[PDB]
Amino acid sequence: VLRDNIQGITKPAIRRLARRGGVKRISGLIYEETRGVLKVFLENVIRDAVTYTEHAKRKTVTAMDVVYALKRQGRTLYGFGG
Amino acid sequence: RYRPGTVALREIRRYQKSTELLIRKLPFQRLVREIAQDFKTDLRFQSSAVMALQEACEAYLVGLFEDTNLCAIHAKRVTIMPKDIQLARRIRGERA
Amino acid sequence: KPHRYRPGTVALREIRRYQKSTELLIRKLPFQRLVREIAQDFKTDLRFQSSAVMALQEACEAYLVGLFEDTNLCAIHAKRVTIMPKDIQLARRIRGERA
Amino acid sequence: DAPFHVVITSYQLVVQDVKYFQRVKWQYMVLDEAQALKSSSSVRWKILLQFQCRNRLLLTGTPIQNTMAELWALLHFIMP
Amino acid sequence: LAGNAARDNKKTRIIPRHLQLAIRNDEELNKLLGRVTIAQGGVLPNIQAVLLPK
DNA sequence: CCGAGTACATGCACAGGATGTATATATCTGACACGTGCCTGGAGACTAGGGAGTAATCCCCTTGGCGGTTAAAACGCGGGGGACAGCGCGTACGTGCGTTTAAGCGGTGCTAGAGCTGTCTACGACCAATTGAGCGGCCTCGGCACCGGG
DNA sequence: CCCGGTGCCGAGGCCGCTCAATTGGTCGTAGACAGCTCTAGCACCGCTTAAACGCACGTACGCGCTGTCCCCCGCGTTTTAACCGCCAAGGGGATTACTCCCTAGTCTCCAGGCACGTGTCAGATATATACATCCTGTGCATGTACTCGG
Repeated sequence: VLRDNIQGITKPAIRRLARRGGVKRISGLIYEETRGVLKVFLENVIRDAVTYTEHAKRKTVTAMDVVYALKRQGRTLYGFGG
Repeated sequence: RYRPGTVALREIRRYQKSTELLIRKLPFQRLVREIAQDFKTDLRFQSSAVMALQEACEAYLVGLFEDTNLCAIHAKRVTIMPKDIQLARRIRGERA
Repeated sequence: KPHRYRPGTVALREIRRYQKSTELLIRKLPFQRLVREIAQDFKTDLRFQSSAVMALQEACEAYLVGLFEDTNLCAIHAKRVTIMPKDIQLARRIRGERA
Repeated sequence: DAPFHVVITSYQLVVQDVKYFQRVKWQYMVLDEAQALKSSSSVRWKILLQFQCRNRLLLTGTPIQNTMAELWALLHFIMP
Repeated sequence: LAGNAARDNKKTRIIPRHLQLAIRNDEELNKLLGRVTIAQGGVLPNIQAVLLPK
């Protein structure tokens, strides 16, 4: 079949994310909106990380670039180095 | 009769206790490579980088679902709505 | 016979006026006494500059303005024209101050 | 696919599993120790009468002479 | 607080779950690290009062 | 025609039993845990040299403290429109079952470039002398504060 | 809210001095670039199957409506103090004198960070028994109705 990678995030997966988020009842229009916000988030982090990768003259995006993008975005993460 | 929901609820509790990524690895990685392809062509990614992106993304969606659920509860509704999400991100400062 | 405007008309008028001008809506001397009271409680024998006090007044008034904006958004999301302490607590909760 | 013929179902498992069991058709039924049907207002009687069946068989030594409602319920269950 | 959480979990070895319980269960540790995500630590179990049945 | 009584129906309480729950236990395994020697990047000790801020005055503005003036805060009133609760209609969101798909696994093959490394070099810190761009200061002036009629 | 008049103090332009920016000159060192490599990222393909997708059904939650009750909102009058100027003097800052602390350099030396192999060891999964809650069935006592007798 032919399907979009943003559609690759399944409704039961978003449902599990909301269950971990403490959501008992989920509207049908929640899933597409969550895909949109997800795409916005990845467009925000991946832009900065790829920018670090370009400033590093490297063609491979490392985990440190991700940690730094999350750091400048306030998303800073632990366990992957930094 | 015993109150239903039973097993399913038990699996929600156990799946919340045991920690694992709720988004599928290969689809999420295809999405990451697709989004990065627009920024820079012929990019390579580290497994730790993709796993970090999935951790931060899933955590962000969990918190956003928490604030969204708080918006729904403040609306006297037990069901989250795109207006609850938009209000959550609005007060968060991510939009408008 | 005495002319009286309906409730909310003068309220929107004050919205347009105070949203129209830049002036500070809190009195200078009482706010200065509050700053000297809190700062006096933290550290004794403190002196202050007029520019510092006016800075505290600007930051405080603007913070309360934005908090009233998000609070009004909480009330409108609650389908109520009146803000409420639960709207304020929700605004600060989603902001992450008291979260 | 229906690679089964005879099965054994528990009394409580028929009440809790009655949702899955009511979706299948059975041409006969056998009941050992049928004294549980003495009460016509019980859920086991209506649950047993809800399933579509042709013939029924109940083998028990219950003393139907004690209460006329027990013998009347056993006669009305097979022949309504 | 991590060793306390491990003793509460009947474990003699500190795990990222115990670290998450220790950091999030403390108010000041949650204020500084609130922007920090702990890997394999999960989150504090929480169920809203409106989500409870009956 | 009314009251007594017998009979049938019924409802509540107790006890048995089934199913859900949770912890106690068992076990093999990834991973902490523990030597064994390497060494090279560190960590400290020991002279010599530099230097900026502590300390004491002291001149000079910017606070903190006196008495009036009206302008805003406050108190009250009245009714009006908004919050909150009750209720009902509808539909959609949840749960279960069956069909379908691609996700997880780990097995193999291949090479791309992040990284280590080795050499040679232009750029900048650094130091000294010279110069004018910027800044305190002062004054003149005009853009907008204030105001009363349309 | 818009328009014409007056007015004043803050904006903007000039003067002059000095200290930072600039010009000239040197050392060296981090870096640019090429050489080599070996890990890890990429691609692929098959057995397994858990998760996803689609659909049916109804139950409970959104949502729309209505009604009451009040709790803010607009307006009038009444009371408090914020606000705008003078006058000491208490501090915030210039100016000078001087020392404890750190810089820099060079050996001498304790310490930690891995390459490797070895031995544990909590602790991730599952299974089963013990506990508990309630669902169901049975039994006993009480109440209502109908029939018969006075």
